[PDB]
Amino acid sequence: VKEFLAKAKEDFLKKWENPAQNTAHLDQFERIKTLGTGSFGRVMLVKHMETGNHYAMKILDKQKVVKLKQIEHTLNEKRILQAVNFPFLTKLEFSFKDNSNLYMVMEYAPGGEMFSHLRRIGRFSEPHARFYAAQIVLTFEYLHSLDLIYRDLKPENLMIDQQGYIKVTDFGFAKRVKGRTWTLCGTPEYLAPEIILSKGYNKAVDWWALGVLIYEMAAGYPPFFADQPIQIYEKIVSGKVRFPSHFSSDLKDLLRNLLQVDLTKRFGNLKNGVNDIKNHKWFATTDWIAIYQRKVEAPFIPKFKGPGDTSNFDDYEEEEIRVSINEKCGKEFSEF
Amino acid sequence: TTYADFIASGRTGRRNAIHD
Ligand SMILES: CNCc1ccc(-c2ncnc3[nH]cnc23)cc1
Repeated sequence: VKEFLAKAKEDFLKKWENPAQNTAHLDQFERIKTLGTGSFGRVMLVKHMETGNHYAMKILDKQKVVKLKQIEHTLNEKRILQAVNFPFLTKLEFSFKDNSNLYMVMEYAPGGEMFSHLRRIGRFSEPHARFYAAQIVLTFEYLHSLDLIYRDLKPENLMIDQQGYIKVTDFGFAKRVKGRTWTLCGTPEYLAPEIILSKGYNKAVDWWALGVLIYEMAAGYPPFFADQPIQIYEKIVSGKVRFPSHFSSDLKDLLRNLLQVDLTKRFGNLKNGVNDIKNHKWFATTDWIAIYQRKVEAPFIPKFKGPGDTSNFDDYEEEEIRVSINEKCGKEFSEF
Repeated sequence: TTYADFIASGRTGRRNAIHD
């Protein structure tokens, strides 16, 4: 592992220090369908005409990014995603900008969001949840070794591919930081207590977030929920969580160590690092090398039907991609 | 049940990142 990560860091740093820029143009793609939309911008299925390859294209309105004060965060996302390469991450295949928008082109995962399948099916079995969890543990090990914090783990950001493996996407809050950081960001249900309490925090917030994800996957609902964020925050800082009776002893023990308010005891954050997690009894049946190699049989595989098939995604109102005749926010996004 | 309370809540749909 240490060896693999050493070389991964060398690979990453070359691209980190000399980012790829302006590697395609909008006219090289045929837009097909909107796969998601919100404050994060929009993500569309597109076809690259020269190859006929399908991709997911994230489109950000530069003016909207500025109003949301997400300039630096958006520059983080692009700079990080063009530099990484990992089986369970969506790296950038291309990026470019025009007068109005920023564009990031990534591998398309046709299986839909984990969120969709989790909600519909209700909950995942422990083996099913563990298969996904293993991929997140490996991804965080990778990211963290590059001094990257992800900061938005949730089912909504985990895409299922044709083989039933997952891709972490949306790096809008991801940041390369060696010390502590302070930004209040994330999704309410997944926020570590130290974020809520406005403390300086570190990569340990990703491991807390993993605890929330594993709980939600296995229970079908998150460990801290309420109708409004403030009441969710009250539950998170309180220091208490209940587990469904169907949770195995080993699962409960893993989650008590992930959802640990005390940073000196939170798994992932201790002296032995990620191995406290990898060597936990709940992961005893996990062949970590086989997960990484994608040789493990996925416990759920999505309906095939086609290469640019979108039936595993919800339907969103389709909005124009408008391009102003005037360049907006040129200085703000000069490095993009 | 906890499941029943979750399903009746306003937070079973896609959750947005926090702003400020
Ligand atoms: C909140 N979810 C919004 C959302 C939905 C689907 C994708 C997506 N789907 C498929 N393939 C991808 N590669 C990179 N991103 C994606 C991305 C974002």
